[PDB]
Amino acid sequence: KVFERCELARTLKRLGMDGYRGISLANWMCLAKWESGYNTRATNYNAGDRSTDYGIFQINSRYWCNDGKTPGAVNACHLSCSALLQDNIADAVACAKRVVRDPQGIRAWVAWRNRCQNRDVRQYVQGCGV
Amino acid sequence: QVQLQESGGGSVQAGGSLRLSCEASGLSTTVMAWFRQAPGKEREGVAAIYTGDGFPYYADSVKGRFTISQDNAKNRMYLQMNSLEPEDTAMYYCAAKTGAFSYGSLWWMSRAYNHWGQGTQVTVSSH
Ligand SMILES: [Cl-]
Ligand SMILES: [Cl-]
Ligand SMILES: [Cl-]
Repeated sequence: KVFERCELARTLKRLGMDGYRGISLANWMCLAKWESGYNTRATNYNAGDRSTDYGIFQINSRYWCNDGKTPGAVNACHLSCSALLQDNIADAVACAKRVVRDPQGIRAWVAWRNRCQNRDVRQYVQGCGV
Repeated sequence: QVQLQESGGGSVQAGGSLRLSCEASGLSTTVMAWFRQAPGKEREGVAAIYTGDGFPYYADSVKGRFTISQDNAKNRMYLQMNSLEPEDTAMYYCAAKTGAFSYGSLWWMSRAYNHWGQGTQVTVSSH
């Protein structure tokens, strides 16, 4: 599924992301925008370590979720990666929340650092009523 | 919990400025804000800032004139109030959250906040 902007904003809000560990809804939106274009089915294979990034947040299969085919895999979110490919993003949100409890917080995502940090992110929530 | 301590405030003439600061102790904050209670008006969110990413919200009436910022090193948040006008006269209150916003809860809603400062008087007069 590809979310509409305000549809996704309301959904993330409903799942408790707005202000989670001090991270604004606006920044979570920018993350989803620049990881996957709001697309739950997004996948990116990394031939370098045979890992795959999954779902709207492009969560990687080496550390976070189990896809059964990534060598040296840890499953820190304790989730099947397939769970991160579903229309309902509840599981993806919980895993994203786990990611940011690590010291880097939302900086864990290099696309966020390059596309969001230090840039306008108000545009992602403007007009949504969230 | 979270103890909030406000500093700054006072009297100034229109066009002038004041800097308010609020320092949090206790649980770590997710959001810190200034509210204000103007005379003969209902209380109101003025500006808010997310502790983790520094994202700010501003009330329409202070956009471009007020700037909210922070130094997490000192668990300290600042409100730089520029181009002050008589109608900015109010009691300003620091507020803080330790968790996320519930659905239906907006940054400017006092109910969204669980911790409050004691209030700081700001009086702006015409020239
Ligand atoms: Cl939180
Ligand atoms: Cl292995
Ligand atoms: Cl978890």
